Amino acid sequence: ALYEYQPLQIETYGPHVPELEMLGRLGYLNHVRAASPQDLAGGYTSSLACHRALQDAFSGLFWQP
Amino acid sequence: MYHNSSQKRHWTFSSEEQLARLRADANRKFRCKAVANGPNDPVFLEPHEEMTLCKYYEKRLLEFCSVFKPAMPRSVVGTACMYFKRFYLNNSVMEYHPRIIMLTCAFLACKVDEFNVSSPQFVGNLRESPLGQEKALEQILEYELLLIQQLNFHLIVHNPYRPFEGFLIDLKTRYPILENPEILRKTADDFLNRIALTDAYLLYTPSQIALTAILSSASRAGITMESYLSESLMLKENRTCLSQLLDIMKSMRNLVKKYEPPRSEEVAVLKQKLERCHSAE
Amino acid sequence: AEKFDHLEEHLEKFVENIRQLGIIVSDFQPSSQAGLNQKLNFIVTGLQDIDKCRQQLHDITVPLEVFEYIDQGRNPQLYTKECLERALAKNEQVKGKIDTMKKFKSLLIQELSKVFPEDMAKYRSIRGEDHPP
Amino acid sequence: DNSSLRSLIEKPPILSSSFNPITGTMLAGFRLHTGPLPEQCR
Amino acid sequence: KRYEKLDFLGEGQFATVYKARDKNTNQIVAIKKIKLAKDGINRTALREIKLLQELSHPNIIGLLDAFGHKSNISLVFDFMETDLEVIIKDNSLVLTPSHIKAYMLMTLQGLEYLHQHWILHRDLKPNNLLLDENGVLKLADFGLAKSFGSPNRAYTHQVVTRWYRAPELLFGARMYGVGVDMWAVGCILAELLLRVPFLPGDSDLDQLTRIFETLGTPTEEQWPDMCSLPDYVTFKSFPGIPLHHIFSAAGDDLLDLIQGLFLFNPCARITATQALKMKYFSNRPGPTPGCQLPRPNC
Amino acid sequence: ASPGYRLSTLIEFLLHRAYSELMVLTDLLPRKSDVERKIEIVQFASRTRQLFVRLLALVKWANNAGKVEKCAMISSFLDQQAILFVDTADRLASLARDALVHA
Repeated sequence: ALYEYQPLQIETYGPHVPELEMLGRLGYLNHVRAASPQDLAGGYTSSLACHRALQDAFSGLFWQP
Repeated sequence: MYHNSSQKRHWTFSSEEQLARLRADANRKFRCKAVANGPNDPVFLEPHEEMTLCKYYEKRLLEFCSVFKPAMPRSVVGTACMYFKRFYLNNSVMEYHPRIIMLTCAFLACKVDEFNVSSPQFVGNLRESPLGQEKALEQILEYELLLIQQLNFHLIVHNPYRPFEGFLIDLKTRYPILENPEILRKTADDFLNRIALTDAYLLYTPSQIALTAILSSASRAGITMESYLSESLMLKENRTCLSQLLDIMKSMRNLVKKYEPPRSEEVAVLKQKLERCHSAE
Repeated sequence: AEKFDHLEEHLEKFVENIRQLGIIVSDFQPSSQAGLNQKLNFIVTGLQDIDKCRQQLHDITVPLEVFEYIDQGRNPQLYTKECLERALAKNEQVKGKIDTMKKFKSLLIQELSKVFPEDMAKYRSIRGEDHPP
Repeated sequence: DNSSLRSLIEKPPILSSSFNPITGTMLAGFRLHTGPLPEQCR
Repeated sequence: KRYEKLDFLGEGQFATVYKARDKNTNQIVAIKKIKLAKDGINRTALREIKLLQELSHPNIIGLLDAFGHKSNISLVFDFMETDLEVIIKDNSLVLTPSHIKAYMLMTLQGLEYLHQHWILHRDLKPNNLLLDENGVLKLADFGLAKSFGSPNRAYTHQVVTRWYRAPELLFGARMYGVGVDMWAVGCILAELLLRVPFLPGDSDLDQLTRIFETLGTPTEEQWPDMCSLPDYVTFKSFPGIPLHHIFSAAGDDLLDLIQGLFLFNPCARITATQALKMKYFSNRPGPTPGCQLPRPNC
Repeated sequence: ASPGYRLSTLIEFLLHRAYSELMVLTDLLPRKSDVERKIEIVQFASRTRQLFVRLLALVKWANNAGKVEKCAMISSFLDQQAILFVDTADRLASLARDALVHA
């Protein structure tokens, strides 16, 4: 009765958003304000802002009521 | 996230006809409520006059949230205006005056968003005497629960600004054909204000509103960005999805095209008739 | 002792009040008029009087183990007898030990006096300093 | 289970300084009908 | 009018919770009335409402209803018999590695959903992990929970129970990510393995001292760029106790989970998703089914 | 000094807890069955009455509130020295060998 991890498929009605790690080497983070060293001392990485902006940009595009 | 939100589930309607149905139903409900309790008095407002007064008081809501002494973030203003739109989608202007509901929507948007403002500050942002500020605060607190009930306790509003920024990031990244997409930023701010003036917030997703603003700015500036839709969004293959998105964008652009701002004489007459309706309850 | 009594009547007054309320509610018939709520009033007012009554006897301090006997329904009076036997028996322990180790002091010092002639006076000082002067 | 009173003294803050909120009007639930009572002996 | 009170569940400093039953579905719920100057509806209640209205997961509490009357409101959640705190503190019922794995799995699945929705449960502790008779753990209260994505927002460093606070929050980080929830989850797992609060601090300085003497002070190669936080103070270099000494009966995979959840660098700290992908949850002792989880009877 | 509960505090809690309990019951009584509402009152009254009986015995005993803790500490003090000497003596047996080793 073991456990297998499933990636929590939640269906966003929009174009695919690249993963948070595969996000600075696609070029996105060049166009996001760099996180300050103090901010980086916490959990903030300036790719959270990029990833949230991209997820809200593509959240519902392929969807009408 | 919008795709799971209550804004998608409940407050996103299929056509302007459904919006007009809801508003005419609210107006008719108030009219029948007034008639059945002690039958065609011209004191009442029509649904289109109610819409004119709603447009006027949404303009005044933008003006208030723009001169707010602490710099109100634009998400808070968008949330307050969305609350105004919904509240008067399902409620009649003659029951609840739009100035008090204007201030109440601003208040609840300041609280639901985490723009932390004390009540004395919030009423100090009102161009009334301190007695008038105290009374306005009393009315706001009276009407705050009513506003939250009339929103069906759906307090999270998704504004097109964050999808606008995310589209700009993706556009600077994967769309090298476009250089310096910030000219688009200025013109799309203009179009986004224009489109916030209309009822498109209840009809399209914030992502679609942001994309329409961006592509409208491109079209005004002579840029073609069909390669950003077909490619870089992979609408080259699901042609039906591409045409569906284009229809959404054309519909909402036309919706901004046909918007007629509230007048100056008509708004004066409507304000006077509304205050006569409120005085004689 | 006047305050001790004064608190006692109020405590037993409440106990009688509970019985009357319990009997009235148990033996409830239509022939009762305004006789039930008045009893409850005497109860609530009775409770308030106790709060004023506990403060004049504030100086009384109840030991922890005593209330333990009360909590379990034990015999606190027996504990007083137990303490009485406790003190009397253990008073012999402190004295019995003292007397046990005092005779060892007296006899041993006397023995030191019978072995060393040149240090005779010093041993007499040991007994003197061995007392509590 | 009867050692509560001992336990009641380690947490005085359970009862605030003077008394808990009281509303005599709300005590209308003590208006009792005339009914029997099983599984209970006097 | 539609819900009938059944039990007087209790109070929090801003709410009164009563067990109740609806006359429409005869389902047992928990109604939460909020108390009452010149500010209006309490912001903790509005935060509950706004955040729980847009979440629907098995392992997050859901407000089945919300209503109210003059100047006051009442929320209506699933009724949850216990929390994880009463399960931890009850010496009668044991927490086998499978039971611990079940609680951890439910917690991290709920938190993974909550983090994919860019919401941050900034107060995670065994008290706030309720669970029903079906043994389904739910994240309890969102009265201090926020959206952590956007940057223009200046958060507050004081918001999480001290015992379950990450080092960066104690150092005064006004900006943070999912590391605060994950540190509180690591502390919950530690309290779940020891049955006593891991790192119980008397103050922020004491909490930091205990974190550092239990895990070792970070050396700026483990938590690089640490010295920039607003309330950073240098600490004596503690060695820290090896994790296989603190938890002497935890498997190597569980030790790796502990190490990941207790990384000082709030960016190297594992997230709920990658925590769920670690060998601990996939290894031989499966999590217990919610039906077999122990319930504290009375 | 510490080993003892104040008489005033002991009376203070029971009065309020019985009052507090009653208030808790007042909410449940209206929403209970006709036959069940009486059970709570009778059980609460009997249970509350028994709690008050303990205080009655406590007060009647108050005459000895002064000279029980005095002997309890004194007896332990004599017992402490009586046993500390025994515990003391057991230590020397080790010292009579351990100390000789140390020297």
